[PDB]
Amino acid sequence: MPYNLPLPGGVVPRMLITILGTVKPNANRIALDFQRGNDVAFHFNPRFNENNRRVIVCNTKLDNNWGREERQSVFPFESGKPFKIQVLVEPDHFKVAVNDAHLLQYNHRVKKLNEISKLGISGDIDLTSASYTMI
Repeated sequence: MPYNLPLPGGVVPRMLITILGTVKPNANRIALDFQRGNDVAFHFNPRFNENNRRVIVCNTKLDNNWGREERQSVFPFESGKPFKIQVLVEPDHFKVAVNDAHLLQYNHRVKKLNEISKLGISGDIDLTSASYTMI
């Protein structure tokens, strides 16, 4: 359920990425994957139903293996509703806000941000736009 947003020059501090769209009806998941070669530097994964609980799972994949998951229960998404995801890149973490409200922070595990060349956007959503700017 994939679209790739190329990031020429890679990820860099002050980069602000915005993803606008609408969650599909009866959604099961959404996923944003910042990729560095074969690795996934930052996986942002809202799960609409994990054992009857909503949860946002964040993680990193190195050497074909997922690491320690960071889980957040605050879940602002809703099936059939429009959403806005903003990811602000800082030197020490990815700062994520949904619908103009801070949601979570993910400390960098993959350190060479310049090598993170693209953001994969997938899941049960109708993607309107994916873009970025420098603040």
